[PDB]
Amino acid sequence: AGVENVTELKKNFNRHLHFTLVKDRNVATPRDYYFALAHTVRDHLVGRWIRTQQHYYEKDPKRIYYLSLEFYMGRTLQNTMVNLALENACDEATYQLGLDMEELEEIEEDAGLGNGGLGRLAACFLDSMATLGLAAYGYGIRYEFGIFNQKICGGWQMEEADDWLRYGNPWEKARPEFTLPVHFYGRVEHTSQGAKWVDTQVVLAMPYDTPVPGYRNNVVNTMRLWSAKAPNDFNLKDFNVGGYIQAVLDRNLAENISRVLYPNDNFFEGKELRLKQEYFVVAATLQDIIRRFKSSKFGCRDPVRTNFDAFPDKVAIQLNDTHPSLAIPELMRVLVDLERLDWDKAWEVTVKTCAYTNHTVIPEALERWPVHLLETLLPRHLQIIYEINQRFLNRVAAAFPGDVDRLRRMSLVEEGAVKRINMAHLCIAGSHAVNGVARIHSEILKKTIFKDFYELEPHKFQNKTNGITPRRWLVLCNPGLAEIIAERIGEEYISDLDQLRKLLSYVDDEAFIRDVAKVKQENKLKFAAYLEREYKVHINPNSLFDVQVKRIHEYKRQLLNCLHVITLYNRIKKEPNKFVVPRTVMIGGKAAPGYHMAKMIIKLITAIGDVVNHDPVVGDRLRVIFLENYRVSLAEKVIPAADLSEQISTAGTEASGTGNMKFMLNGALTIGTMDGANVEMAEEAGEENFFIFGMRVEDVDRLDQRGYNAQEYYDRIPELRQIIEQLSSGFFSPKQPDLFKDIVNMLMHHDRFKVFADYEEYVKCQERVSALYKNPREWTRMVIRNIATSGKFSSDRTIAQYAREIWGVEPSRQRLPAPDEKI
Amino acid sequence: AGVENVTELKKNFNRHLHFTLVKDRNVATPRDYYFALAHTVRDHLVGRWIRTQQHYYEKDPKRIYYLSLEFYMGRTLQNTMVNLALENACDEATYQLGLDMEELEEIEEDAGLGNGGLGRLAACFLDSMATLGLAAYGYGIRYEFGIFNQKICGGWQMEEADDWLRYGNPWEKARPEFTLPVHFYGRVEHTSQGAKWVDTQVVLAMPYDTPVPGYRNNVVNTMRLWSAKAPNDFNLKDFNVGGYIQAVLDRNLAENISRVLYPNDNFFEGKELRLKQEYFVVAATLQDIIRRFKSSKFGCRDPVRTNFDAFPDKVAIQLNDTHPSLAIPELMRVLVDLERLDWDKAWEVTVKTCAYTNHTVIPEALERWPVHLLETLLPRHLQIIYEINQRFLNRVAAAFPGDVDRLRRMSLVEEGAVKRINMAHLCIAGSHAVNGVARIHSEILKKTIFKDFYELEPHKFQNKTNGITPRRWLVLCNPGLAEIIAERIGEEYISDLDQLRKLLSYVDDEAFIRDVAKVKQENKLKFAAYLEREYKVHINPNSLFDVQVKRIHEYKRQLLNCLHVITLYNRIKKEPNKFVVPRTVMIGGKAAPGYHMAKMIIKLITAIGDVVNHDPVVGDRLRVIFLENYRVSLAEKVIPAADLSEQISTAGTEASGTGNMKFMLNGALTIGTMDGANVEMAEEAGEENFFIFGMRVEDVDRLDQRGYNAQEYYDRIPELRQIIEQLSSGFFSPKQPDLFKDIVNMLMHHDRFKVFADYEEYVKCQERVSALYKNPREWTRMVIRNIATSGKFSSDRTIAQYAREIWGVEPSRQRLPAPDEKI
Ligand SMILES: *Cc1c(COP(=O)(O)O)cnc(C)c1O
Ligand SMILES: *Cc1c(COP(=O)(O)O)cnc(C)c1O
Repeated sequence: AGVENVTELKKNFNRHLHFTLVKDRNVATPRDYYFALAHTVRDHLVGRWIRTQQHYYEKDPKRIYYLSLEFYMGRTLQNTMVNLALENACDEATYQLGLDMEELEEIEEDAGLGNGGLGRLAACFLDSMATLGLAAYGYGIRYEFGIFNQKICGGWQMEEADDWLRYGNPWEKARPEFTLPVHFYGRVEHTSQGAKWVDTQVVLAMPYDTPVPGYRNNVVNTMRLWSAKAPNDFNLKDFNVGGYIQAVLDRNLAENISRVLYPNDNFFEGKELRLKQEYFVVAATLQDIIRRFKSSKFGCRDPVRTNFDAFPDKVAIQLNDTHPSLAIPELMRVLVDLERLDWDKAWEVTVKTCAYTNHTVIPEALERWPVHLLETLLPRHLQIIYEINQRFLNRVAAAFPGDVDRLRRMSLVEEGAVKRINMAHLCIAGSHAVNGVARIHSEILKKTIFKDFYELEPHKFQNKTNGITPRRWLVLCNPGLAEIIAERIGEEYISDLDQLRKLLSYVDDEAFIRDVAKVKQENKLKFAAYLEREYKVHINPNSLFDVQVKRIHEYKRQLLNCLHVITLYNRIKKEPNKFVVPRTVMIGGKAAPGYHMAKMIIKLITAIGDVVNHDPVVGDRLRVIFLENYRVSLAEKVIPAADLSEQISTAGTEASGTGNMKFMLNGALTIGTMDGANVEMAEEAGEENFFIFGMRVEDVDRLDQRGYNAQEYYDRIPELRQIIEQLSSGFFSPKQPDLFKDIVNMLMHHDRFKVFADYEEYVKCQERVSALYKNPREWTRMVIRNIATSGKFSSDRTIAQYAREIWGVEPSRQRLPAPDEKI
Repeated sequence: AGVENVTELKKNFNRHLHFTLVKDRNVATPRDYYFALAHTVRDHLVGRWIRTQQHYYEKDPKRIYYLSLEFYMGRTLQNTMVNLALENACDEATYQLGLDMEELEEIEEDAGLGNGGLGRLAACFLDSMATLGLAAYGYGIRYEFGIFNQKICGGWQMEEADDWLRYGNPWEKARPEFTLPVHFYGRVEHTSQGAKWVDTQVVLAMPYDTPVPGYRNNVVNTMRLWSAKAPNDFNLKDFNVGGYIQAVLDRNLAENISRVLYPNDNFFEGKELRLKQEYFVVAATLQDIIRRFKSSKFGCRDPVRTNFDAFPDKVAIQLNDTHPSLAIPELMRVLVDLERLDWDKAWEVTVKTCAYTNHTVIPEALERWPVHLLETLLPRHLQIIYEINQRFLNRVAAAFPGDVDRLRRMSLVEEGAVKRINMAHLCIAGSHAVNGVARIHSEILKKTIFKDFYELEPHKFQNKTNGITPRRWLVLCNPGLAEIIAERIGEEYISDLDQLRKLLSYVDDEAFIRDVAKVKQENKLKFAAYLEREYKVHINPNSLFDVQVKRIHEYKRQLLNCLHVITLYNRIKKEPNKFVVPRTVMIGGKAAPGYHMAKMIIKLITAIGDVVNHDPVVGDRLRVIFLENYRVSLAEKVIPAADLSEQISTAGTEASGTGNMKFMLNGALTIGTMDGANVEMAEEAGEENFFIFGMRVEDVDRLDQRGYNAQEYYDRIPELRQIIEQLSSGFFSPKQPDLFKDIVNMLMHHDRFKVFADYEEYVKCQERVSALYKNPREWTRMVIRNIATSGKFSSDRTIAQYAREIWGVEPSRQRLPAPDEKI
């Protein structure tokens, strides 16, 4: 609240219902009400957005361009209000108008533009870059369809189109006026001055901008996402008859480029359509960059010629994964072919400008494009690429004289009866810095897959542990919590998570301990109920909520959790009159369509729940639930409500993880392996304050050396063995005896993740979990140790690191002056 | 002007530049300026729009639904201001802000949703229906692409996509909340209660509303145009795998329905796509209608059951041409199949509700659908249709006992080795009224093509001469003129064109005569200049501007005009030192892609200009110009600037014409045949006050009886004969001797329009034109007689007639009370 402001907001809300929506109070739906509030908050954002940009114009700082094919933003309304601090007023304002804001918020559809970790990261970054006063821009694609809505039918995932712009998107701003052409196909003509790319087919890239407000600093940066539009004539040009009408219809072909996001996480699919997406983002983006460089305070900058030598002094391009790797030869192409810079000079520039982040070591996720694909779609780019390789291999050669295998190993070109380009090698070669996202990940990169690279240029490899935004991930989703903490230490911690440590002072503090546990129960009650309203639940609120939410994958080992769960059901069924800690096990996440195994997995979960939830001997005791359509908005409701976070990837598979960090801040204890960021988390909180288990990296490696035999486990562990037979015999699929005989085969003959090898220790560590939960006060003190020690995981420390060690910029906590415009 | 209002407008303009466009005065383009003004005017329109609708709700009048596949609206900004009377203020407001409004207006793209006459008519209607206080709604399709932009290249028409929504459309309002399903394909199952339409494929119809403000009466009606959207699941449903991604892409198929307008004028093309368009408009529309009937003050209307007997008392559906003819069986379908009404009862209803307007007698324009097309796409509709026929032919049978040919002649089903449905017969059978658009047209309908029908039910046939809106067509495009007239008789004539007659008093009135001729010259100067700016002109302002603007067609006889023009060039070239009235002959209009002849024609015009404009012996004297991309906005600039309107269709081909009427009001003298509305125009103004010529209907018929032989003309007229040889010999196509040997063939062996048969009289009447022009004062007095006598041609008289003799409603001149909302 605060009366004038409240007077204002009520006024504007009324103005947009009428004017903007063209609706009357006798006809508006909560949906209209939603949109009316959105447009009121949005106004509060314009002057600042305009000012920020104006500011960068004449202030001309180095700019950071964050290129990503994914921006997994979720809802924007709550988050803009938090950031603008309008939350209470909006609340009052809507109270008096009589509306239930929280009810309005649920009407907002998520902006589901990514698949999971990589895209959520990009979204946290932007908020961190904005909160830190950097002149940064996120560039992506405006997909008409984000990641699909996941439906569960008869136990199976059914995918339906995420029609996110149906009702409109109040936060973006079409910028048809800044549409630029993108070229595809054609042929090259090396002639006189040099090479020309001709008889190409053109697609227009049209930008849409979305504001990204920093935490109460009067800063609003931009997220520019391109939309594909077909040119107006070929699409009726050429000698080009064949139907006037059909030619008009044929525009689809072309606009198809930004139609939908490829729904694969940590999986590479060599489809032309994806490659066009990657080229399109990059080509349009680079023009914008160049445009901005040349027109800026250089706007004048008369005579070198037009200088690029200063390029790296004013621009940084960050490659989120190899997705946008084409930015490398695209920058060379332009500099060279269009700007007429000598290779040497341009390469230098490129290097100093580009930086690449690796997100995984899984071989199947790596991008290796068939050259036949490139040759065709981007002939000039393959030429450039061959060129880089040459020059690149001439450098190794010199360094490791005679080392003939190394040459073959580091080549960007994989000759092999399907000659491919390794996108990762192109990226290291063309960038001044390469970082892993977790120190362990970073260490393994340099010890293995990129060993050769490191040896050639140690100086290029860095580490930048990932983070999460305390705004969305604490303040927005768990206000009870932020509150109880604020009471104690106040608020400077929302933009300085580190101060959470002063929290160690209340571990032994009883009013504290009761608050912490109390907010935790409330969250729980709010989740249980939501469960019911929105579906059919009847979940046990005074049960340990054990949640595993992330994309479904073999490496994630939702299966091991599945094993845990049947064991539990099995012990119970064996000695049912015995008291055990009640638990509500929740698992959710999406599987890419066609990742047969991921689909099999979900079904298996549903299968267990079908059995477990209908056993009268089980009672209150065990509940298994598959959480349908997990995405940003769902994560905001379930995370704050959980007690135990399952982060159990086979050590060395999960590069960092971030769901990781979200649970730590909302007070859940973590059960996990020493993989990714869990290593650092445990590190910061103390190993006694985490439920660690299983093999470490060296362990895995030592087993692989031996050769892994699941038969041995099966053979040596009765419990495990019985689960098998039950999976195998139709225990969980009556109708269809052999339904899961597939997971069995895999578990038994080809489990690349050695599920069985960490089973015994996992079940054992889980008992320890249960033991601690029976002692409330003790479970809460530990949790306190987790919350207290989470500040290192804010995306603000992360961004501060990138800024300083790669971008060469300085974050500011400084507030843009910026109210507005009156006269 | 008017100071407070001006203060307001300036304020709001400023508000939207900032807030709505998110632009600053250091960055806005005239385009932004345009959009900022549009959004300010639009606000002035909402309360009235909301109020109007609210008013109809509780006032519950009979509603009129005008169904059309075309709504050729043009620009909306000027027209909303005229209607809201904000024109001066906006002018001031923009003055002081320093902008040149007129310059801003040119930025608005036309809403090119129709092809010519039929669609422009629908647009005039809405304005008339609104000005007359009727509770009327226009229903159509929101095409993403209207009629194509016409480019002329090397003398030929090149068509490019009319990408009208590129930059957005400020006047519409998406209504995603009122999307309804439309069904296609399926099969029928006759069972128990009756027939069911199953296993159909569904497309969603999403409405977009546009306000239609009446002339200063505080009334704003709605234009609702549907957009095709694909359902969210099949488009990923069924067992329906085959690519998750490809399934997503496949949504195009479906949204393809509203992608573009078919660019044929007075031409029927039996393409499935068009039929889907026709079904889609109708199905979505009917639901809205039914919805409105049942929910309205019947909202209560408890027990008959739900009564339809009152249906015709609350609804009128007007079929613009047979395009929407499916409304007939669609209404039966619902009433019958869904509402479970006995056929008899429903038929009765249908009849009393539907009315159909015929727009042409040309056989090639008539819709005759292959039943194989229907059987498939709309199986239940073909069943219904067969049913109507039966019952229908059982009525003739009874009436004309034994008359076996009549039966065959009136059948809705044309058996004939491609069995087709005659859309026109279905329409007469199912409607209580059928009207022609010109009394002559109306008389010929009943004398010929529908002779049988008339004989069966004389009472169904009417006449409703077309009209034009004096708002767009006088006030908006020729303010000088409206002014000079206003000075004399004031303004009640904008909504009572009839008062234009009091104008007879100044014929012999010299200050009048000078005004009239003066505004005419100004208009001329403004056109000539526009010519130059926008292109390359150098047109003779003190020349008789002879214009023929309409769609290119054989029946229109742009060729005869072409003949006129070469003759002139020929006489000149023969006795060049002889004085003649200088003339600038302008011809423009679009040809449907693939109407080879129409394309040939344009080229021929360009061809003549290539020759004529570069003959030094011609000089100032003759100028031939092809006006590229003629459409609503162009008509508004050229009509007011013309001196002679060419309305020269072979008598009996042009049903009415309306370009007809536009020229009469902007003071042009008319050269024409006694065809369509020219008959009535000449009638009202006096035959001595028109340049009439050629054969009348009876004449044509008498020649056809003889058998038409162009050789006879060629043989008997030297002038004509020489033109031939020149066309034939390469006179106008050096490079390509035989280019036009095609038009020649046609002219000579197969001219269905008997161009040659009206050549002599045409050239003769033209001399008379020239004679009068040499006497300014006399040309102006005549013109005065034309303007004075034009009131009958306002769309207001037209709409008043429809209202009273078909809709059974009463127009009102009564002003909605309606300012707004304060507190
Ligand atoms: C944070 C987040 C992720 C990443 O979770 P991990 O457990 O690191 O894989 C995936 N999806 C959503 C919706 C998220 O919020
Ligand atoms: C009025 C009008 C027409 C109809 O002109 P006719 O001469 O009756 O065929 C066609 N096109 C446009 C743009 C119009 O304004």
